[PDB]
Amino acid sequence: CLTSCPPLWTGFNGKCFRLFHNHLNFDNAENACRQFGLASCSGDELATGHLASIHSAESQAFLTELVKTSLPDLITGGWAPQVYIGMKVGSTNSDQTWTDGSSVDYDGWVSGEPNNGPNSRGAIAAGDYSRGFWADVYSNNNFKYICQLPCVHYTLE
Amino acid sequence: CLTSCPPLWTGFNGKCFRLFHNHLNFDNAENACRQFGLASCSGDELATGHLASIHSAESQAFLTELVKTSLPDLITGGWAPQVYIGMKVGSTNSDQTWTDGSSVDYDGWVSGEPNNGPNSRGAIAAGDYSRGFWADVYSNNNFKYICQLPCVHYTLE
Amino acid sequence: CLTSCPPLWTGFNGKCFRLFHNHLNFDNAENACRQFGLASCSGDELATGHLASIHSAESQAFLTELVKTSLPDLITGGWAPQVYIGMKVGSTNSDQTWTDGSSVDYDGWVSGEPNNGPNSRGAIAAGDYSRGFWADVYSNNNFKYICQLPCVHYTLE
Amino acid sequence: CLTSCPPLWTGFNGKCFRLFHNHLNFDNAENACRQFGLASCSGDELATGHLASIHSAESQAFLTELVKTSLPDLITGGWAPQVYIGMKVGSTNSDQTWTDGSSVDYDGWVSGEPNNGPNSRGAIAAGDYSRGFWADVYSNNNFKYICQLPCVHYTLE
Ligand SMILES: OC[C@H]1O[C@H](OC[C@H]2O[C@H](O[C@]3(CO)O[C@H](CO)[C@@H](O)[C@@H]3O)[C@H](O)[C@@H](O)[C@@H]2O)[C@H](O)[C@@H](O)[C@H]1O
Ligand SMILES: OC[C@H]1O[C@H](OC[C@H]2O[C@H](O[C@]3(CO)O[C@H](CO)[C@@H](O)[C@@H]3O)[C@H](O)[C@@H](O)[C@@H]2O)[C@H](O)[C@@H](O)[C@H]1O
Ligand SMILES: OC[C@H]1O[C@H](OC[C@H]2O[C@H](O[C@]3(CO)O[C@H](CO)[C@@H](O)[C@@H]3O)[C@H](O)[C@@H](O)[C@@H]2O)[C@H](O)[C@@H](O)[C@H]1O
Ligand SMILES: OC[C@H]1O[C@H](OC[C@H]2O[C@H](O[C@]3(CO)O[C@H](CO)[C@@H](O)[C@@H]3O)[C@H](O)[C@@H](O)[C@@H]2O)[C@H](O)[C@@H](O)[C@H]1O
Ligand SMILES: [Ca+2]
Ligand SMILES: [Ca+2]
Ligand SMILES: [Ca+2]
Ligand SMILES: [Ca+2]
Repeated sequence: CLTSCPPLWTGFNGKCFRLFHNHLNFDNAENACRQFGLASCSGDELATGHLASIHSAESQAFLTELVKTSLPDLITGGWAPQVYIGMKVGSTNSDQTWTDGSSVDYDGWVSGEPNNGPNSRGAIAAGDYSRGFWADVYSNNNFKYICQLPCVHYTLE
Repeated sequence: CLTSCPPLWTGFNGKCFRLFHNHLNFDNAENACRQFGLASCSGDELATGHLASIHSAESQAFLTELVKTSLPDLITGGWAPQVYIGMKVGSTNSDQTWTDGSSVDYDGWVSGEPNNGPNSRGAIAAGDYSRGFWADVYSNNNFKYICQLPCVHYTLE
Repeated sequence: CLTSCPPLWTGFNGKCFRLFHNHLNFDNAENACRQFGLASCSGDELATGHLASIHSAESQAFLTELVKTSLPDLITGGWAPQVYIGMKVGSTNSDQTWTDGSSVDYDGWVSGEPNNGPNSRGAIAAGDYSRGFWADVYSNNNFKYICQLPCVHYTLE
Repeated sequence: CLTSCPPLWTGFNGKCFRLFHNHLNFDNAENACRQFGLASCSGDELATGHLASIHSAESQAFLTELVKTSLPDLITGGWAPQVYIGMKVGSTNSDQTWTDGSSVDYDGWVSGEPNNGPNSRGAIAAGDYSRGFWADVYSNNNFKYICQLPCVHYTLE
């Protein structure tokens, strides 16, 4: 297998991703990703896209390479460019969730992050300070963002 | 491109199919297909498999070929072998529905079928008389059957 | 990602397979598989299909299931049904090769096989004695056979 | 069907493409694309990648959208950004060939191009003057470029 994706999207480990270049706040970035859907052929919407979730060191490496190869002239000595992913930090730092409802089973935070709770949002920080690992930021920041299409698999049980 | 399907399944036009050799009546054959599903990577079940629906002359020819190449020693000069698909003929012959909820936009019936309603069921009749086109049959008949995995596609607004 | 295969073929671990029902001798079965191929889009033939090779316990298990689920009424308490794969046993039992030129890195022989050398041929023996593991047979025997399409991968170096 | 491509590549019409951001002359860009190839699982080399060829108005539209959505801050009111594709204009303007040896069955030239031959090279000119349609240029100019993996398909005759 290679992952199969639609035009302009790119696949890694069974999921399809796309970096978007318009700058949106967190809630508007998530809603932008929700415009992509998965429908049954008889016409029922089953699922939406979401800001990307990340579940392994390899996935983190892939998304970092996606950002850095896509934005090479924007890479700074700082955190920038920061690109939203689907991470929400709630009332305490243990309250981490992904917008797609998947488990937080991978920790990609830059040392000292998250540090802007309660209710902050995660971003891949692809600048040289952070090398793609995540920063938390306030949700009103307007950033580029990565969407994932609905992640689904057949159950052959 | 080509259609991606799990091992033992086979693809045509974005859908995955498998011919099962146990003989079941219509409702039980549909129940057997429903054992296959589609789930989000989150773990939420999203959709269920079904007896195959058929929407074009190309799809009809593909399934006819699947049946005849899988059951070459059973091909008779009549209707047999008959293999269930997801077609339900109700109270009158115009009351045709697929178990997957898809439209009845393709007519694959042998001339003179359906003729065994009410509440008869569709089968690919792969014998030389019918050449794969459909017979309706009594629903208590136990036949081999074709399942499809949940048919889904991305909606890219 | 699943494996992508043409209609009527089925995929496992990046390779596409198909069980054929016509009974052929070994050389004719291999020739039948060589009728399928891989070409460039501008029309240069690059590779040919072959009788299946098998490189792991999981691939062995898959092909056994392919046979047993396709030929359920033919399963005996002995060796039958026997289905050709691309294995050639030469002048001694250690001279094992696959028709596709791939390495013999997996040993799927039934205990006591090969024992019909020299120049015998391997077959999945799906009857209950052998449980899909391989028997060697004489090449003049006419059996069902499994083909693989050309196995290819991108080289991203 | 969707197109299956390696990570960081993206598919259209059964072909896999990637925009590279380093600026190379035509020969060096073509050589960079030739680093990517196709091999048999056995390890035999089968094919070599190339700068992209273009065979329809839809393919032209897709590649233009890939460039424009990838380089939005670079789009000028002129021809820039120009991005190499595999088009060679030879001794006369009618002598057009693709580096991958495919047919020149589609004409994407901006009105008045080609005009800098002999032995000029084609580029998608994604600036607003030209809207993605092609300019010919001196082959020593250093531009971004689009690669395409070897285009192959199964032959099931
Ligand atoms: O969202 C990215 C980032 O925003 C805030 O930090 C900005 C700040 O970071 C760096 O300053 C230092 C250098 O060691 O890093 C930490 C930041 O936490 C500071 O204590 C320290 O001075 C850069 O050098 C500065 O240019 C930049 O202004 C926020 O504090 C971070 O948590 C993170 O969210
Ligand atoms: O489910 C199979 C088939 O069963 C019944 O027809 C069986 C009948 O079919 C053929 O007879 C003719 C053609 O000579 O076909 C129509 C079928 O209705 C008959 O009126 C006509 O005599 C075979 O030639 C016969 O041997 C066989 O007994 C049922 O009536 C069909 O609708 C269909 O469901
Ligand atoms: O290709 C299948 C198989 O063919 C030969 O064995 C077939 C043979 O097996 C059984 O005979 C016995 C029963 O005890 O099993 C061994 C198998 O080696 C024989 O020595 C013994 O007589 C069946 O009872 C027979 O009807 C059948 O003819 C071949 O010998 C095997 O290596 C294997 O290739
Ligand atoms: O490779 C890009 C482009 O380079 C040269 O044209 C650049 C030139 O284009 C436009 O000039 C006009 C406007 O009508 O277009 C033709 C292009 O040949 C010129 O004769 C004419 O002045 C822009 O307005 C200019 O700013 C820009 O300098 C080359 O001539 C083109 O063939 C094409 O290769
Ligand atoms: Ca922070
Ligand atoms: Ca009938
Ligand atoms: Ca033997
Ligand atoms: Ca020019």
